[PDB]
Amino acid sequence: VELPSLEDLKVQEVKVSSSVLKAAAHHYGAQCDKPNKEFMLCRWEEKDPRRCLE
Amino acid sequence: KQDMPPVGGYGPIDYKRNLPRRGLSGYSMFAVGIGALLFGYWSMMKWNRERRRLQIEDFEARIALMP
Repeated sequence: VELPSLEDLKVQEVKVSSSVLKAAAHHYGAQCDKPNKEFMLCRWEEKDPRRCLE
Repeated sequence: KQDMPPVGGYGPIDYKRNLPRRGLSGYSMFAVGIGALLFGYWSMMKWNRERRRLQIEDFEARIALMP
């Protein structure tokens, strides 16, 4: 099979601790709502997270 | 002439046998038992249901993140 390159990696990972990540944790997803549910259809409905990387 | 038997001063002590210090008998008991027992159940549903409210709150933070 095939795998995408070392490019489209090394993007800005949110380097925070787990407690400060669970600190807000409630106002975070409650107002963004545009890429996440689309990303869920990109993962739940369609499998193979290799067409699903963007 | 110096013998014993005194002129007076006697009791006696009893040969009696009694100490009926009762004691809250006769349907007064089983009454403090049942009401305090349901009082403990009355203390429930204000804590378990309250912790159940926090239990959905705990699972809320898991579902909000993880996309």
